[PDB]
Amino acid sequence: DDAKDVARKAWEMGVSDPRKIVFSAKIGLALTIVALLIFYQEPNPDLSRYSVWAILTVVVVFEFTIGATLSKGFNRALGTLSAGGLALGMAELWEEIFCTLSIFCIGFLATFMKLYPSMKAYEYGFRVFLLTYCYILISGFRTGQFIEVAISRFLLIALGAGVSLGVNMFIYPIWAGEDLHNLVVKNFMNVATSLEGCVNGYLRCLTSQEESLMSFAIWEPPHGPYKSFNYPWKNYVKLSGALKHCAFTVMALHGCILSEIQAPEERRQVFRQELQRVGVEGAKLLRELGEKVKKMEKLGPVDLLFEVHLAAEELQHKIDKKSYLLVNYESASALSLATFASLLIEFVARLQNVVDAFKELSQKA
Amino acid sequence: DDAKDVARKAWEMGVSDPRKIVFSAKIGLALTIVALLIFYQEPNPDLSRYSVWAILTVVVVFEFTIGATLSKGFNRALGTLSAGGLALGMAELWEEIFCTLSIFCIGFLATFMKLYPSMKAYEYGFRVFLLTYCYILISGFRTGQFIEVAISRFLLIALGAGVSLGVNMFIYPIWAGEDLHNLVVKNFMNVATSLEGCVNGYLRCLTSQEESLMSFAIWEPPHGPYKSFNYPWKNYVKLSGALKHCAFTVMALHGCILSEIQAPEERRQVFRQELQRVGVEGAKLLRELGEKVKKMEKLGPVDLLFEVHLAAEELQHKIDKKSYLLVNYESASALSLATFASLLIEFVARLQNVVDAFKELSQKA
Ligand SMILES: CCCCCCCCCCCC(=O)OC[C@H](COP(=O)([O-])O)OC(=O)CCCCCCCCCCC
Ligand SMILES: CCCCCCCCCCCC(=O)OC[C@H](COP(=O)([O-])O)OC(=O)CCCCCCCCCCC
Repeated sequence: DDAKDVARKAWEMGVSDPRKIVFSAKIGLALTIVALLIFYQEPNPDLSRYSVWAILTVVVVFEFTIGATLSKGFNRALGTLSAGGLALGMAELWEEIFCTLSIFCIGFLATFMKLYPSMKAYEYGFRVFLLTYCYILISGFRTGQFIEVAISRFLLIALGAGVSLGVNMFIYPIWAGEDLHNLVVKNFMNVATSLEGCVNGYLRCLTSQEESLMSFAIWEPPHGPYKSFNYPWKNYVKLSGALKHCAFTVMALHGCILSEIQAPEERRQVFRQELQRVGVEGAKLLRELGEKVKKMEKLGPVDLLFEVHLAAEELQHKIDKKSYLLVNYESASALSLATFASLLIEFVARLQNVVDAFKELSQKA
Repeated sequence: DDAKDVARKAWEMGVSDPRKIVFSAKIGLALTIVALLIFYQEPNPDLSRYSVWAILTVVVVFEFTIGATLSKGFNRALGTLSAGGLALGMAELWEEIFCTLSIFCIGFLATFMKLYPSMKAYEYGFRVFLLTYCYILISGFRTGQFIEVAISRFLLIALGAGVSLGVNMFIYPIWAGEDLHNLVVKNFMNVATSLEGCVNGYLRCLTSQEESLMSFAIWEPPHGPYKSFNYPWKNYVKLSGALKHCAFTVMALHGCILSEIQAPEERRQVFRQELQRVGVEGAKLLRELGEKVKKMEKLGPVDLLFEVHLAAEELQHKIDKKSYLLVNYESASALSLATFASLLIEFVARLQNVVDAFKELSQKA
């Protein structure tokens, strides 16, 4: 019952988003290739009980997006070497006291530098730095059994990363650039539906996830339609804030939807028809820009503000001749409708920055 | 230069927040005790090159808050056993094909169940389940060298967790309940400062982080002032949303601060004095509730709405006799001030739910 229903919902999510099955199958295939290689090409126990670092490196350095693998791994690459670099300094350097004090001070400094301000996301390298240094110190005591146990833990962790890179980079690439288009376009549609729902309701009564993907996207090679290196992936994040202004405005509109001083609807149903036209014509420019961005038409947004500007102006010179319903429990309701409509003209006025911010991007791209 | 300045800023942050130094020192002490114990009580190499699981368990199962350690570890506890539980089923169970198909299907199902909906936070147990099963399968091939290499990797990982629990639970406990008070009180003050800044500006011209802590807090024992088990840690999160309503309102106020249709200030400086009194008297009830929550006075919020209600009503019957500035480029500005003031009365009206939601909590506590 519950299991079947959950599986069904997951199935619709998977067919809607086919990346889930592909990514899971890719991880499965990488684990199978590593296990098969170990169990076939090494039946001779030169080393067959200390290779659990290959499975671990495969399961840890493999992520959803290609930019993630390349850029996040490079953080781990310098992170492992930095701890190793100081390790050689403190391996050659009466012995046990120095060992303990070093292993305590280095951990202290690493932890303090990892709990600092806005890097609470650049943190895997510091865990790497702690673990590498602790690993070297818990085992390097001998200098006779050093290399034999040390390189048997580096070669196998390197030839798990090689495969986890090749398989991920040459089977269904999940390029971070495309997901940026998917996020920047879905925003337009969902905001448009939000405005439509906002305006429909008074008459009905009887950049964290967008700039992180930019950091990933600066490392992925020019795929197909992204022509040259250093593609201007700086204006996709600047268009998002331009829309986020209007997102705040429509959020205020919804806060007006669910207010506690709502108007006496019989009174509101006098100025009741022009709002719908303003909303309908405002949704159109917002859907058309999304359509322009999705296929990336290099023809330009030529003067789309016309209909919405005319609608806004006609709304402006309609609130004014019929201003008898807005001014003089009872008094508070009157100004509410004025606050109600005064936001929408602000939406149209703010809609202009979006057009400029997309015209500059369509030229810079 | 840069290093000294960064260190200084970190020093002020640390003296302001002494938990950073304490937590880092505690991790350092745990690493030192583990390393000292290994290097002193085991100079005899029964096993001294395979205990790197003690250092790892210490560095991974140790977190900031006590509730984190106990509850997150329990997720790991059943996570490791669940994979181990099926492992015995698929160890007794012609051999290699079954091995590969099992290690692929189990990984597939675990990954799919980990990339599901709103658990993107309950995910460490699934990594644990993958790693345990892969570990067992990459090594259990022998059944003669099984136990010797297996228990030498369980005893040491258990007696790193024992110390990482004891040290964290009996040296400067960082109880999750107290941080809930700190977050629920800081909110009142910062929102009050936000309102004060909002109202000061038109005349100046010439629950993700609160409900997660609740889940942690349900596992920590009754410390001191929290009397009995099953303390009502359900109303601290319900008061936060009651304040979040007004947070949305003041966010709309700030959106009005930075609008593009701002009023011609010479015109606004006519109805200019009562807003300041309304804001000042509204900040007071908002600071006093924070003071009531901070020390948790069991005396009750007895009729604090009086001053703010009177201020709101006097504002109401002031917009109305002077309504000549609000109605009839020029027309749009007029209704702006009406939207301006119509929000504030909504703030006072919404302020009532907060008092009820805190009166019920002060009785239930
Ligand atoms: C060159 C490019 C490398 C690209 C990526 C290579 C590694 C990627 C790191 C991903 C996670 C990882 O491998 O862990 C580092 C391990 C210890 O971690 P764990 O296995 O305990 O989780 O620590 C170790 O593997 C031990 C190795 C320490 C010896 C390595 C340095 C030897 C001297 C190098 C100087 C050039
Ligand atoms: C009992 C309460 C325990 C409380 C916590 C104990 C462990 C806490 C887990 C924290 C992380 C951890 O230990 O990793 C699990 C390891 C493999 O992980 P890693 O060392 O590769 O990172 O996997 C292993 O350690 C291998 C152990 C597998 C044998 C354990 C099960 C044996 C049969 C148990 C049945 C009762």
